[PDB]
Amino acid sequence: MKLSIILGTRPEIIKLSPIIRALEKTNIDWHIIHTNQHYSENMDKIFFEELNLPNPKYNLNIGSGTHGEQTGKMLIEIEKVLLKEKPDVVVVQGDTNTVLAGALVASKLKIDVAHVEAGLRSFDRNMPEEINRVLTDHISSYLFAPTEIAKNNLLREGIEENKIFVVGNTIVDATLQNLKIAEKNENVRAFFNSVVDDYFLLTLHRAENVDNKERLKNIVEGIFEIIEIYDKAIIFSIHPRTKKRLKEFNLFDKLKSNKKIKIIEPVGYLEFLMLEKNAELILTDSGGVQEEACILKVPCITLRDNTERPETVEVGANILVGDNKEKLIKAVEIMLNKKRNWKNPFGNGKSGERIVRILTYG
Amino acid sequence: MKLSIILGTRPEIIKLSPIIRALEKTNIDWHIIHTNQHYSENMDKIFFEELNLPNPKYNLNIGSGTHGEQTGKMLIEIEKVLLKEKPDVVVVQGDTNTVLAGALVASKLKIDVAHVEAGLRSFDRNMPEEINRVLTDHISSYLFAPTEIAKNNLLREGIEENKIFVVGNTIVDATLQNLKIAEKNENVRAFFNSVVDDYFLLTLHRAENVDNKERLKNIVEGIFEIIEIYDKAIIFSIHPRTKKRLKEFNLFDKLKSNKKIKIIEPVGYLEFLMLEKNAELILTDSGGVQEEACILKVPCITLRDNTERPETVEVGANILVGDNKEKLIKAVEIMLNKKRNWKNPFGNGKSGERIVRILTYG
Ligand SMILES: CC(=O)N[C@H]1[C@@H](OP(=O)(O)OP(=O)(O)OC[C@H]2O[C@@H](n3ccc(=O)[nH]c3=O)[C@H](O)[C@@H]2O)O[C@H](CO)[C@@H](O)[C@@H]1O
Ligand SMILES: CC(=O)N[C@H]1[C@@H](OP(=O)(O)OP(=O)(O)OC[C@H]2O[C@@H](n3ccc(=O)[nH]c3=O)[C@H](O)[C@@H]2O)O[C@H](CO)[C@@H](O)[C@@H]1O
Ligand SMILES: O=c1ccn([C@@H]2O[C@H](COP(=O)(O)OP(=O)(O)O)[C@@H](O)[C@H]2O)c(=O)[nH]1
Ligand SMILES: O=c1ccn([C@@H]2O[C@H](COP(=O)(O)OP(=O)(O)O)[C@@H](O)[C@H]2O)c(=O)[nH]1
Repeated sequence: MKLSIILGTRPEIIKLSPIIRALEKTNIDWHIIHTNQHYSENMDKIFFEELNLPNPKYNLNIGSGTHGEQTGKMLIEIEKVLLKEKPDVVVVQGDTNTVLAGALVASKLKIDVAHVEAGLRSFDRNMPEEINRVLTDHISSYLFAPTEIAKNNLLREGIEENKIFVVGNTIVDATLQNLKIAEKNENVRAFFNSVVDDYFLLTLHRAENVDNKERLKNIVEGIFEIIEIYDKAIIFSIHPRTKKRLKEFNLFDKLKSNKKIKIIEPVGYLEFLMLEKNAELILTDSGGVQEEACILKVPCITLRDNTERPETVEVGANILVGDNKEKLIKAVEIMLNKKRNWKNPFGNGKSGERIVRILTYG
Repeated sequence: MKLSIILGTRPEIIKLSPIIRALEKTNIDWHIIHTNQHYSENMDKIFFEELNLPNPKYNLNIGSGTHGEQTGKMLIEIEKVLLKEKPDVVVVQGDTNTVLAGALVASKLKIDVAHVEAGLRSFDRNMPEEINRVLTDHISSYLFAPTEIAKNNLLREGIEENKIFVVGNTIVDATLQNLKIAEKNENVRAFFNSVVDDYFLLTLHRAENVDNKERLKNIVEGIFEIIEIYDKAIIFSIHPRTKKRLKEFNLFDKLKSNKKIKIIEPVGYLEFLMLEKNAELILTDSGGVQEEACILKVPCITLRDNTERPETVEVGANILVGDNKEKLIKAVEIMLNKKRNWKNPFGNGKSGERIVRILTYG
């Protein structure tokens, strides 16, 4: 009858864009509820613009806070909307606090929850993302798993097979809908040329990496060392959480002092795809960037002790180095010489359309 | 270092009482956070009094509301307390919204959660209690399962065996600590004699039974019919949710008009144990009452389509009849002739002490 998409953050907007593209080709009555978990223009507005997405019908203006504060406000405010609008399906993507809050509200209202990117596991169930995803999976009526590994994760937790659909990851659709747009846009090319030929691309924002000063210090030390050993320039797109933490721990001024590191504010998706595509290698703790690196055939080094997309490591596209600078140094050598051929485990880029078809039929 | 018990409702207070008794015999620094989900004196204060429990250190005064509103306020307010007090273990009992909120706050703060009465499943994961219990189990560090069935439920959902302890149900301790107290107290005996020799005892409050008018009507019809067929008096302890719904659906005046039904306001635990012990049979949709009926060797008829304590049906103590008056009529005949011998699957009444020992050692 009626579908509500609930989203809050940069990666959700990007990964829901192919679902929105598919919904636009149907007669389905649907709208977006934005929690405004993310609110800075370069974390939010820019994606609605570049991805040609409609304005949310509801903006809850929750923003930042501690987990209980933020999630609690979300339960209160999302419920007010769902009690009024009464959709019969709620769609949430991924593993943010917005996802959990949307699913929890819907489940108690007896509204079917469709979870896009279901079944991913790092088995670091101490991570807030792992908590969010596990809990959401257990109250979902449709579990859209990106891979057979994810499906098997769900089966091992006793979830009924008829709820699970292996549809690929919508990030393939997004990277495939937008890379050629980025490549053929003169403004995007001009941005790229203003910022950049040999470089490593870095993003870092996991709570467990940037909220912990000695882990953050270790990673910064590691980056300084990569630069000296390999004589490589680094382009660092800096998440606002990470900027705040770097300043809190007095590490920010040391990065800006390093003339081989170019620090840039968060950029739009088209701009970022260009930075990824052209990087000699990608260093990250982002979930989506691990996937994009794999899709774009650019070697990835993941600054985490584990990942919830192990298929990237399994196919040879990615290597985990955590906090450890020696592991990081060795990984750079390995990946610098790595042939950029590997399988893509995440599907053929029509996941959004498949998800909408499944929800249409039920 | 420090333990926080978080509770909100009548059944939690009763089932946590043996844990409190055990904690009092130790040097552990512990206190109670009360969400005040329940607040009426006969749902709350009376249990703190009769069970000789200390005043909560914190009262959050959340009270009633819809699920998102109530749970959301709980996340906000519980987090404020836990950020200040910083316990290293949080104990929650059962499956109420208070349990889920406490566990969710603690999990994101990286505080170990101990779940008392873990692993129970009705597999009606559309029930709010089933949602609460499943989600809580998946973020718990200690899972205190009452039976091997419950342990197996947890294992089937992929939970690590080293987190699971089959300790029995603390309701055995409570029924065993308090029945002899009730029996030897003159005021309790006087209450019993004022209210009551042959009767059936009824309680009914599941959301799915009392919020749904035609289900509630069906059950009331069923009770009227039992009375006529078996010529039996009914004592009905009426939960405040149920009173509100009966009046909303214009069924309350019909019950009060039935001279074979004695409607009583909710009573204290000592008083209720006496009513249970002396009933010819018990009719209920309560979780705790199903257990107590089994423990007290009084036949039980459960007005639900399923139960999360199937061991009571398995040992012959209980039968499910749902909404169906014909099933109810047949069940009364069966249970009226049932020999009051069966196994007790819920342990030997020292679960509270075992739980505290486990938390002490880790
Ligand atoms: C618990 C949770 O849901 N975490 C998600 C959140 O992390 P993220 O780190 O963004 O978590 P928050 O939404 O809590 O924001 C953290 C901090 O970043 C700053 N801030 C955030 C948003 C903004 O528009 N402007 C701003 O300045 C604030 O200082 C804020 O306190 O989004 C990430 C995407 O980028 C996801 O990978 C994370 O899974
Ligand atoms: C979702 C949830 O956590 N449900 C639990 C809650 O149900 P319960 O039915 O009590 O659920 P609520 O706490 O939401 O209260 C429901 C209604 O009962 C009335 N009311 C409630 C409490 C009170 O002290 N006074 C009062 O009058 C109010 O009208 C209120 O709106 O407690 C029961 C114990 O009895 C448990 O079996 C349920 O699992
Ligand atoms: O300056 C940037 C950095 C990242 N991204 C995109 O952000 C997404 C990933 O989001 P994020 O790293 O914030 O979160 P995570 O995937 O770890 O949840 C990917 O699709 C990136 O292409 C972007 O558009 N601009
Ligand atoms: O008038 C009453 C009715 C019940 N109880 C006790 O309430 C507990 C069960 O709580 P409830 O039925 O409200 O909730 P549930 O067990 O279904 O969560 C049992 O221990 C009962 O003995 C009580 O003390 N007085």
